[PDB]
Amino acid sequence: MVTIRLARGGSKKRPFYHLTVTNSRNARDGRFVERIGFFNPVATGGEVRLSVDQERATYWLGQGAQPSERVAQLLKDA
Amino acid sequence: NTPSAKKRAKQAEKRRSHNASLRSMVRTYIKNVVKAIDAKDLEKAQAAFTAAVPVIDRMADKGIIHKNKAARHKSRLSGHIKALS
Amino acid sequence: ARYIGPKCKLSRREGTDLFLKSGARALDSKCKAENVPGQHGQRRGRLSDYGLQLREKQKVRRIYGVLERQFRGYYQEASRRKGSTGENLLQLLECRLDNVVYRMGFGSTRSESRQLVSHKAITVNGQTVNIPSYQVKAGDVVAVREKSKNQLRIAQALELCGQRGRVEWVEVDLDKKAGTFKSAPARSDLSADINENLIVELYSK
Amino acid sequence: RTLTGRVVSDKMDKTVTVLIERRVKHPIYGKYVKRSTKLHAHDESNQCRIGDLVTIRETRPLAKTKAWTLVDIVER
Amino acid sequence: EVSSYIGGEGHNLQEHSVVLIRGGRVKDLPGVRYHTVRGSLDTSGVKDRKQRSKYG
RNA sequence: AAAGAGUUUGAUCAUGGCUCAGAUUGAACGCUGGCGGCAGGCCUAACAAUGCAAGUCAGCGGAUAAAGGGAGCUUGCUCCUGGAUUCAGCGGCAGACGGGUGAGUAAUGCCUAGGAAUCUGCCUGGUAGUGGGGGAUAACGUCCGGAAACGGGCGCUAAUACCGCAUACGUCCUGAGGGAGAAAGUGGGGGAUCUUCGGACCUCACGCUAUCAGAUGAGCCUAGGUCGGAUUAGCUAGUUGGUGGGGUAAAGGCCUACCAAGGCGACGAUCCGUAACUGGUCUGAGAGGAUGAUCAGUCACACUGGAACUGAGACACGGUCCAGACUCCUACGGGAGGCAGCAGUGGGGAAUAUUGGACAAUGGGCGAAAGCCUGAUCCAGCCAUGCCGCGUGUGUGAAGAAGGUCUUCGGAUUGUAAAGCACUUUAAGUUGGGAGGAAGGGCAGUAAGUUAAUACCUUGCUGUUUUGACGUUACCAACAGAAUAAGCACCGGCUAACUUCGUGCCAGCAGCCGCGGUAAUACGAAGGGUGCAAGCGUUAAUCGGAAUUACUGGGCGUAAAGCGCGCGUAGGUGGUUCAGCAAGUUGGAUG
Repeated sequence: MVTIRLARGGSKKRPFYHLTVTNSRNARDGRFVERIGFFNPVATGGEVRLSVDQERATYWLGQGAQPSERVAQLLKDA
Repeated sequence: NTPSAKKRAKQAEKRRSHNASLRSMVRTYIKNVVKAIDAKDLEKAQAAFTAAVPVIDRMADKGIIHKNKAARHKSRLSGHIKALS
Repeated sequence: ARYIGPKCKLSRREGTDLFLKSGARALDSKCKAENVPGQHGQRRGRLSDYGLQLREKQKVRRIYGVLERQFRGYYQEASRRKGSTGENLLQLLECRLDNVVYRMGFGSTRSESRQLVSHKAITVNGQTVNIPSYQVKAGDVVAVREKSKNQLRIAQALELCGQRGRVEWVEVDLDKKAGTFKSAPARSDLSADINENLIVELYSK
Repeated sequence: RTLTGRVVSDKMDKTVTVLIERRVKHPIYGKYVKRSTKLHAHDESNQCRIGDLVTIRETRPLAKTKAWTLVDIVER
Repeated sequence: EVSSYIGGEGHNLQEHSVVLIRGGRVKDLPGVRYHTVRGSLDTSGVKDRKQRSKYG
């Protein structure tokens, strides 16, 4: 399935995610098709929590891409 | 050496035995058309080609051969039967 | 890391004060000073360039208390920022948090302004910073946390604000013991015993 | 969409061989050198001659080592 | 099969020892290129102005 | 959004080498033992003990023969209205991904640009369907061989397993007219009827079939680029083209049969050595030079070699078969195995870690979901291996204590120091408090839009209650007492740092110049300190300085360097004018 899921950037105990659109057969840290915007669970003042770029997420949900379960519960933040 | 891989090797032989039958039955239906094209029997060319085309297609739908392999035989064999004129 | 140990034996070398002492007075009387550190420093010769380039790097580096790991990185953030790296080297050493506790005057000298920020007594903007390398920005309060106020050598250190001369790029409310780093200095507000560009001369040999 | 070469062989049935000269700059010394490509094209009407200036376009591979075709003979 | 120098002030590498060698020529000795490092077998003496040495 | 020093001479200038200061590292090794964070960790050689891929009850058959309702005996007890609930051999799907390594590969592997003759499960839109039968077989029962593991003989039985028949435009072939080919159920609910409204029937969901377009993935082709060697110059015979056939998802000498005699090569074919490639990395002022650990894209391999099967996809790392080498179990009958997964071993070596924790997060795999898996991962161990930060109380005063001295016998030397403190106690210690990594999940109410029967069931939002963190806490706050933390290399030079005491061409030093043969600033030392510091030194390697391979940017009368001279093939280069052209050149745009 083409899927939309989170990729770990960041560092140890300070996670950072990317909302990649990948193959769902690739590894979760490499070989994506695009990156629609990030997600940051340890954001504080000045740092955004999500930048989720809804014109390309609309294209890929149009093309039949699957959000995972958290990316699905982060596009319900609109 | 895990019970899941012992099961796949065991049931790929059952499918190797089964699918060898259905591939073998396709080669012989194309022999009889080719032997009737070689031996110039136009009246037995259509006797075998009307036998073979239902068997080429019925096996290509269950995936024993490919549906482009199936169309390739029917296009080439019925191109030789029109060449018997 | 800090240089520790004997601070009488420091100031003979380069020549001046360098403000590394213990109480309420001045420079150079009770430690019988007229001479040189070394194996025999009773006859001299050849006070020229390279050894004075290396006096000039090592005079600054014993005032402020850096080692050469941090100090060479201060050369990096001079040559990265635009214009006048010799003054950029000194503004970076003056925005330093244990330097500003000295320049505010809440601390006695820098090596008890280093040890006063480190024991979590200085707040910057209502917090606790205990790194004596925290570069302060133009318009930060540098206050004192309210558990170290009644310990008297904080207040007993506030009197040579008037006797060392006014610094005149901070302001400091002595009632709450809370400064305000008003702006960075430029190279007319710093003492003239140093030769700022002779550290840039000590870089490529 | 088009390369243009001089025919340097005719000797194959239905196949012609062109040389396509290009002047590339040398990557370190900067001299503009001549640099050659010897392609095989498909003349199905079997009518290009050694010395012809021809135009070839790229097609699907017609033989092993033969994947260009004849477009149009420019001059002779 | 090389010749190494023993840079102590007196050693005990007794004819089948198991030295580590390292690079570095000794300018006086013609045709040696290596030093026996001092501390995979033996170090002894006073040295006091150390490595590679012993430790009072 | 670019610095040079040292060294050929009695001195000189020049040519030229060596040596050095510099930055780096997957580093080793010598010296010590404070911390934190974030990283990184078999570069060498292979053989391996012992512990990680499996989920779905929607297919039978076992087990339970619910507690319940009884009955008989009477709360011991078996059969039951009913018979629960929960657990494994078929089957779908996954195992082709994730994870490891870099042996092979000098080229279509990789990079860059483009192409056309194709396949692609799951996913997303469409379009048309899912009608009716049949024969087996595994479990199981049984027997035989075997000590067992395990094989191999009969007899039963099921399905979404398998096979015919039926139908089919939007598919295949013929492209004339025509011929050709699918599928499977299950689950939740249901008012009217056919009856044992078991079922049919309606309707939902998950499926299944045909197909078209997409998305993803893959396969193919072309051109250019891609190490050193000519002390490798010729290589090729399906070789190179053509046609006929075959084969492939698909183009194709991919194969084949014949015709033809071509194809590649001094712009380096062939052979030989070496080597996964790239983004990058390291140096550099740039040009370049060196290199491909970590991280990422591609490739190859999975003990060594050959092969295929199954599948949408493999010629398959915890798949099959065969051959080989090796290893193991044996009751000699018969068998089994592959850490270049993770941890760990022995081994090699200068050198590189724990037989750890959890699926809590983010993936991935099956599932309708609950969930169940997962050495991916998230994390904890170990290690200065890097890098960054931090840690060892006073803006003073002779009391110039000693101990360490020389007489400069007063002086220099510890030279605006202490043992007193009014002393700030974080970092480590103990204690107390406390976030964030948590989105979701059961439930039981509600609204909604399917639906025909908004009946119901399910689905999507909603508020209620309940619940799940491996790290186990970061962080904050108290109390104890200065208490628990300094070393390493140099000191003749050019390092604008520099007495002596032993030793005397010995012992020894040294990167170069060189030192040492009786006062030693060069060797080995308490009179006493310049670095830079949880480091510090020396080995190795890499580029730099090197204008010392010079494209930027060098030389050849005498320092190295003009063939002994011609003539000439390729090549390189070419006077002048008008025109055209538009490959180099140049400008802009687009990808």
